[PDB]
Amino acid sequence: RINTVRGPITISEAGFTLTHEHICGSSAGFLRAWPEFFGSRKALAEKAVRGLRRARAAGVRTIVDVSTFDLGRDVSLLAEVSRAADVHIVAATGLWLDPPLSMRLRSVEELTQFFLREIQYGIEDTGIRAGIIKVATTGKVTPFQELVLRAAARASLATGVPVTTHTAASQRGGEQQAAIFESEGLSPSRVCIGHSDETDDLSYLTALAARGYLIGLDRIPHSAIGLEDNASASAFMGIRSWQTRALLIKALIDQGYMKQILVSNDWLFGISSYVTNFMDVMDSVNPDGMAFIPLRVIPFLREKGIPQETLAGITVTNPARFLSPTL
Amino acid sequence: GDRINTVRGPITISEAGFTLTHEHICGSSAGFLRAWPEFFGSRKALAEKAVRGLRRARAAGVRTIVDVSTFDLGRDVSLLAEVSRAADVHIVAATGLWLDPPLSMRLRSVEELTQFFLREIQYGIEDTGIRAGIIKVATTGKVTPFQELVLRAAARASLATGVPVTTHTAASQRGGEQQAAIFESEGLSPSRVCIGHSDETDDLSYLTALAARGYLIGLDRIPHSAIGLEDNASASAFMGIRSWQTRALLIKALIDQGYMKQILVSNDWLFGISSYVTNFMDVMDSVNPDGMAFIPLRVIPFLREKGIPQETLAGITVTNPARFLSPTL
Ligand SMILES: C[As](C)(=O)[O-]
Ligand SMILES: C[As](C)(=O)[O-]
Ligand SMILES: [Zn+2]
Ligand SMILES: [Zn+2]
Ligand SMILES: [Zn+2]
Ligand SMILES: [Zn+2]
Repeated sequence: RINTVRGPITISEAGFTLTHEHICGSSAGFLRAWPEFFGSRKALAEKAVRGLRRARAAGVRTIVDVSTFDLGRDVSLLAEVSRAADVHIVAATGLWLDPPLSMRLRSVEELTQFFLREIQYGIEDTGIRAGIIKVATTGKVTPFQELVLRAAARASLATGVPVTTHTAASQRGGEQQAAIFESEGLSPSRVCIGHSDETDDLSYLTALAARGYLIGLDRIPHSAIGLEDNASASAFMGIRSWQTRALLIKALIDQGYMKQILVSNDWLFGISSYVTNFMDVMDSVNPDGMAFIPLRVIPFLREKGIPQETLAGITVTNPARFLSPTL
Repeated sequence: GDRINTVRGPITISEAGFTLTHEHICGSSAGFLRAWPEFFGSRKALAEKAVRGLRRARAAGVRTIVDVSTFDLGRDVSLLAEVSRAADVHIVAATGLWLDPPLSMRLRSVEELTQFFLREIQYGIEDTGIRAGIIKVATTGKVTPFQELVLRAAARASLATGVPVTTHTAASQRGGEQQAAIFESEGLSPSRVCIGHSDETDDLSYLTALAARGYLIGLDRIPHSAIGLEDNASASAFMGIRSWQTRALLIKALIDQGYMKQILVSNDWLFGISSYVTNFMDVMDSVNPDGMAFIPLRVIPFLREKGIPQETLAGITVTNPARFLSPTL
C-alpha cells in the first residue's frame, strides 16, 4: 500500500501518476502566517482544486507533492484539495534547499529521526504519513546536503519508501548523489534522479539508468521562450524548447530503459519562494499547468511512434513500482 | 494607546507591572515546533516547563514578559497564549524578522514586509487573532541590504501603529549606530526603539551616546556567562565569558551617567531551544537555574547592595517598560 493524504491506497488505485509536483511552493510556516500573499488560503485552495480537476480530466489519478518542510508543505491543504478534486496526493518528507537554522544544525542521526517520524508516525499532528523522501543538492554536495542525503537513505532503508532528488543536471549532479546513496547501501531502484531534463547530455542520463536509477524528466514545461531580457524567467527558465526536452524520453526508451523513466511537470498553484507574481509568469508560459504532460507530451511521443503500452508503462507502471514501499 | 496587546488580549499599562522586555518561551524556527515537537521531548513537556518557569518568575515579582520571538524564530503564539494563561503572566508577542528569514521572506520588498508586520500588529498573527505589541529586528554588525529593508519596514510599521521596535545587535561591533541611522532616516523617534543586547560590550561611550539620543538601551542578557565552561566552545560562543556581575555593572554605569530612564533589563532566557546545538538548554539551565527569575532574585539585590535607590530600580523595571510598550504616535 501507498500512503496518501487521505490514507493508504492499493497500488492499482494510483493509476496515471505525476511523480514530481507541488500544490504550493513556499517556506515553513509561511502559508499560515501570510495567506494573503496568495490572495487568500481559500483562493489558493480553489485554484488548486480546479487545476487538479483539469489534470484528472486529462487522465491523471495521483500526484506526488514533493514539497518538504522547508518548501512550506501544508499537508492539511493537500488533504483538503485532494478530497475536493478526487485526486490522490502523496506527501513528502526530506529537506530542500532552504532549511531553517533548527534543521541546519542537526546531525545525520537527528535528521534521520525527523524523516522517520514523518513517514512512520505522521506529519505534524495530522496523522498523514509521507510516501516519499525529497532531497536537493547544489552542484557539488555541501556538507549539510550530504547529511540530508544520508539521512534520506537511512529512512528509506528502514521504511522502503523511495527517495527523489533535485539536482543541477548541467553540473551532472546526480553522479555525486548516487555515490552518496550507494555508500549507504541504498538500491538505485529506490532513487529518482530528478530535473534530469535540464541537460542535453544523454550519456550522463543513460549511465545512471544503466546503474538502475530512475530518471526524472520532470520540468518539461519549464522550457519557456521569448524571455531572455527577463532577470527572473531566464535563469529560472531557459531557452531550450519543450519538445527537445520531451525527446529525451524517446531517447531513453530507445536505449531500452523505458522502465527507468518518470515524467512530470514540476508545477504548482502558488509560489512565494521566488519573485512576487512569478506564478503569473509561469501560468502564462504553461497555461496547461499539470495537464501539460498528458495533453502535450504524451500525444507528442505518440506521434513520434511510441506505442500506447510504453506510454502506459511510463505513466502508470513505473510510478507504482517506484512508490510501493520495497526493501 | 494607553493599552498594550498581549496574547490574552489588550491590557492597560498599569497592569503590566514588573516587565522583562527581552525573553522567549522557545527559540526555534518557523514551523519547527509543530513539525518536530519531540525535539523538545513533547509540546506538552515544553509547555509545562515554561509554565513552571514563568510561575517562579511571577513568585519573584515578574508580571509581564515580552516574547521577542519572530516568525523566523519559530514563534508559536498559541503556545504563548497557553502558557501565559496557565502561569497568569502577561506575554507580549512580537512581529518583525530575526536572522533566519526563509526565501519567502528574503525575496520580499520593503513594502511587502511593511504589510506583513502591519498584519501581525493590526489584524493578528496567523489565524489566532492575537496581535503583536512589539516589532523585533536583527542585524549583523554591518547591516545587509535585506536587513536594511527589514529595519525600514519596521520603522514604517511603528510609525503607523505606535508600537515599539526592539533590536538584536553585535554590541562589540557597535551595531546600534548603523541601526539608529536607518531608523532616523525613516523619521522614527529614538524613544520608540530599544537597541538590544547592549550588555555585550563594556564600551560606555557607545552606550551613553545612544542613550543621550533618546534610545532605550537593552541590557538584556545578564545571566549569560560561560565562566567555568570555557572548555565548551558552543557555550562560550553563545554566552561569552564576561561575568553576570560585569553585565549588571553596566546598569549602574548608565544610572550614574544620568540615563536611568533609558535602561531596559532582561534575561534573554527561554524554556526550549532548537536554534542552537543539541541539548544546549541543559547547559543554560546549569549556568542559570533561576531562569527568568534571575533579574529579580539576583540582579536587583546586587544593584541595591551597590547603593542604587529602590525607586530607581522600580523605575527601570516598571516605568521604563510601560513607557516603551505603550503605543505612541
Ligand atoms: C520551488 As521549485 C522551482 O523546485 O518548484
Ligand atoms: C534567540 As537570541 C540567542 O538571538 O536572543
Ligand atoms: Zn526542484
Ligand atoms: Zn519541484
Ligand atoms: Zn538576540
Ligand atoms: Zn533573544
